[PDB]
Amino acid sequence: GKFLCVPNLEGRWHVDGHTRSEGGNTWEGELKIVQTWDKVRIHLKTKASHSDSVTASIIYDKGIGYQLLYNYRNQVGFAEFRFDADLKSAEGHYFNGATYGTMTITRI
Amino acid sequence: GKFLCVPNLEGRWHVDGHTRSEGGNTWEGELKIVQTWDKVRIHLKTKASHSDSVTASIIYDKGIGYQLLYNYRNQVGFAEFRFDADLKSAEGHYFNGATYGTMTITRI
Repeated sequence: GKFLCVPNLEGRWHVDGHTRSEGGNTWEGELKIVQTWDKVRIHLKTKASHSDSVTASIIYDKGIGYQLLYNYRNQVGFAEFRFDADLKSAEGHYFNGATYGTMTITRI
Repeated sequence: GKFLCVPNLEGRWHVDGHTRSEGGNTWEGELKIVQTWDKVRIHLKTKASHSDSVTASIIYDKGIGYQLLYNYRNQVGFAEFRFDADLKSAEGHYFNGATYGTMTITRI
């Protein structure tokens, strides 16, 4: 490519979560993304636990937008986010092997 | 910024050089730029010497284009390049403290 380019995902994000697996409920949390070029670290804080990402990848899809894929360790799951074009929000889901659910994040 | 972006300067470049200090002459060489995001290493090979960069910085100026500034050690000088918009060539100069001159590079 002519330019080496990554979306700027750094900062704090509010999390609206919904556990979709049985007995699951709505929840809230706060995401902290720390980024050095294409290397991203994701910390999620809820009332009930913390998690930090283990490995994360930023990917691009034409017509869809940028996506962040990562595994994480709860106090080992998988999560992914698809960012809107303005990088101010994202919709995502997670799977912890069995719990799974969705998340909406809004940049703070 | 919304995007973390650096010009892709990686590859081999042909060097047309001109020493402008007294008794200076035309010369030729080959440049190798190795790049990890905004960290750049520049190796110049001529018939008479090698040099490797010590510290290098990519900078952007609106209306001028991207520039590469670095110091280097000959077998300690300063050099800078202003790339054309398509990143296929650049014009530059160097100062070794006293020799100084110009360089044109074309991407291979």
